[PDB]
Amino acid sequence: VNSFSGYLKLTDNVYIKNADIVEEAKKVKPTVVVNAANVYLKHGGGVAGALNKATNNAMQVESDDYIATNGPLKVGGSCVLSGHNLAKHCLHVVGPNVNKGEDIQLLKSAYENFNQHEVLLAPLLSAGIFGADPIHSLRVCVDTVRTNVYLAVFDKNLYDKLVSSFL
Ligand SMILES: Cc1c[nH]c2ncnc(NCC(C)(C)O)c12
Ligand SMILES: [Cl-]
Repeated sequence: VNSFSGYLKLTDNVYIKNADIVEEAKKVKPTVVVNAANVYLKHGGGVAGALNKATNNAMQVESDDYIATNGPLKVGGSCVLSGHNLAKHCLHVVGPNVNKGEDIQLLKSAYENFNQHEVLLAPLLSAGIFGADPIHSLRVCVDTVRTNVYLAVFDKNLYDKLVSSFL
């Protein structure tokens, strides 16, 4: 039993909710919140820009030190950093950004990072400003993640289509 509330159940392990991941994070304080990161950990917009704003830019400061030490992530890769005031940890996961021409096949690799954590709060990878079809992202999530994932979908209109079309 966990404190995630109001979710619709999709499969043995995936739950979905029309919700602002920022507001969900502050309420639940999950062990892991997933960020929709880029390889440079430049949290400018989309989910990343909003999460970073909620940390008063502490996420960006920590991220800049991470990159200065380690260099960029791989598309499909991840790193674990602090969750600041939002969660214990933030798993920064880089899905492909279609508006950069990145290969969509890497979306499965991106979701595989979730399997290293028993429970996560997350957005749909490569959705929003990364330019992938969220219906496809949800399908890859369900077919790749085996740990318990609670998906927050910000757009209510998008949320209803994912459910009604869900196979
Ligand atoms: C931008 C944002 C802020 N808080 C969020 N919580 C969940 N999903 C999000 N992004 C979804 C999409 C499809 C617009 O990228 C967000
Ligand atoms: Cl977005």
